[PDB]
Amino acid sequence: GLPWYRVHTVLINDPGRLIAAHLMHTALVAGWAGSMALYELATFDPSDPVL
Amino acid sequence: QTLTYDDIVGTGLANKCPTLDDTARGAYPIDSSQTYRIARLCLQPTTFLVKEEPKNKRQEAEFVPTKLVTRETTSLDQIQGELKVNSDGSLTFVEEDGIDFQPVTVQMAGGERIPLLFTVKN
Ligand code: CLA
Ligand code: CLA
Ligand code: CLA
Ligand code: CLA
Ligand code: CLA
Ligand SMILES: CCCCCCCCCCCCCCCC(=O)OC[C@H](COP(=O)(O)OC[C@@H](O)CO)OC(=O)CCCCCCCCCCCCCCC
Repeated sequence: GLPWYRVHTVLINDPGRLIAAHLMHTALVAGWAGSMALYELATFDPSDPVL
Repeated sequence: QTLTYDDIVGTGLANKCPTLDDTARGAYPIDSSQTYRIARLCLQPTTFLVKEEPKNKRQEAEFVPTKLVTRETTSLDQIQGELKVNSDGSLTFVEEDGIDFQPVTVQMAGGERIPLLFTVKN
């Protein structure tokens, strides 16, 4: 069987599922961005931009 | 004109004070021997401004605009009182009664709700 460190090589000759993997990576990064902003907005104090 | 309740109901006009033609720029003569009254005093707020808390370093607070959240429930009306003529010739209005208070909640930037008893009691 494939060793753990090679599981993603099953995509090397599978353009479609390579695209699917890339789409999922992009989904996760855009989601992170959205979640990070919402967290920051929930915690940000906007009342003193001087100090 | 002479409107009726059924003309006004639900339109938001019941919260509006009456108005005068743009050409009513005359003069009401005050006869000192006479005694006077306000038969109807109407106050319609149009803006609510709240002084922001200037932080410890401060410098100066401003009055910041706010958003009304309690709808067309804000006006004071049917207020009555005597208009006295003082001996120095000034006039003084002394409120007796009326619908002279409305609870109002406005909202500041950031979401703080600020209630107030908009009033001219006494
Ligand atoms: C971008 C991320 C990503 C993508 C697109 C893929 C895509 C793929 N993986 Mg890979 N994989 C990843 C991350 C990813 N993987 C990670 C991080 C690991 C380590 C766990 C693995 C381990 C792994 C194995 C062991 C296998 C694959 C396999 C595969 C293929 C089939 C899908 C599968 O069985 O997934 C299974 C993998 C997962 C379901 C990963 C889930 C990880 C979860 C979501 C982490 C969540 C933790 C926690 C809930 C976080 C919340 C906060 C916490 C504080 C509570 C496909 C090409 C299979 C394959 O084709 O092998 C040939 C396979 O057998 N992957
Ligand atoms: C876009 C960048 C990119 C891409 C697409 C790949 C893709 C690939 N790598 Mg390479 N690689 C990269 C960057 C990249 N690598 C970098 C930066 C390094 C240096 C660290 C390596 C070092 C490296 C080695 C040494 C090997 C590969 C191998 C492979 C193949 C199998 C990987 C696998 O199944 O892992 C499976 C992985 C898991 C099941 C779990 C991994 C969990 C890791 C340890 C931590 C998780 C971190 C976190 C979840 C997400 C990342 C955070 C941040 C980076 C965004 C696959 C073609 C293998 C190969 O050539 O096989 C033929 C292999 O042996 N990669
Ligand atoms: C028709 C011309 C064309 C165009 C416009 C693109 C555009 C793109 N390709 Mg390339 N591609 C082309 C032809 C084209 N490709 C050809 C002829 C091949 C050979 C088969 C490939 C093979 C290929 C691979 C293997 C991969 C790409 C990837 C990508 C995307 C990378 C950036 C991304 O995901 O942004 C982030 C995404 C967004 C901001 C949202 C995108 C929304 C757009 C407007 C698409 C809307 C739906 C649309 C109808 C679907 C078709 C897309 C188009 C590629 C055909 C990007 C959208 C990568 C990809 O898919 O990334 C996940 C990837 O893995 N392409
Ligand atoms: C330019 C930015 C960039 C780049 C180049 C990559 C590249 C990669 N990311 Mg992605 N990622 C990014 C930004 C980026 N990411 C961002 C901004 C986020 C949101 C926070 C994510 C979230 C994300 C997730 C959730 C996952 C990836 C995964 C991957 C890998 C998929 C291919 C693979 O099999 O690798 C094989 C893996 C390696 C070659 C390992 C490389 C190790 C890198 C350098 C990290 C070093 C170890 C890490 C710091 C240890 C974490 C410890 C911590 C838990 C305490 C690839 C290395 C997937 C992955 O790792 O699958 C296993 C995956 O699950 N990324
Ligand atoms: C519809 C498209 C779109 C738009 C308008 C935005 C807009 C934004 N994003 Mg989002 N984002 C999108 C798609 C989009 N995003 C997608 C598809 C993803 C998933 C990958 C993300 C993931 C994402 C993350 C992870 C983060 C954002 C963030 C942001 C903000 C800052 C952007 C920034 O600094 O980029 C800066 C981008 C660059 C500096 C890119 C540089 C490009 C390099 C140099 C590539 C050069 C290679 C090139 C091929 C060579 C060119 C040849 C040359 C000769 C022409 C902004 C609100 C940030 C934010 O505030 O989130 C809340 C943030 O942290 N975005
Ligand atoms: C979103 C977040 C999700 C994160 C997912 C979790 C991360 C994935 C798990 C990674 C753990 C790696 C375990 C691999 C461990 C393991 O599988 O090793 C044995 C493995 C042997 O591989 P072979 O090529 O023999 O293949 C056997 C296969 O069955 C493996 O699938 O070798 C490798 O993995 C190469 C890397 C060696 C790693 C060496 C580490 C040994 C260190 C021991 C010393 C410890 C310190 C003690 C001294 C102080």
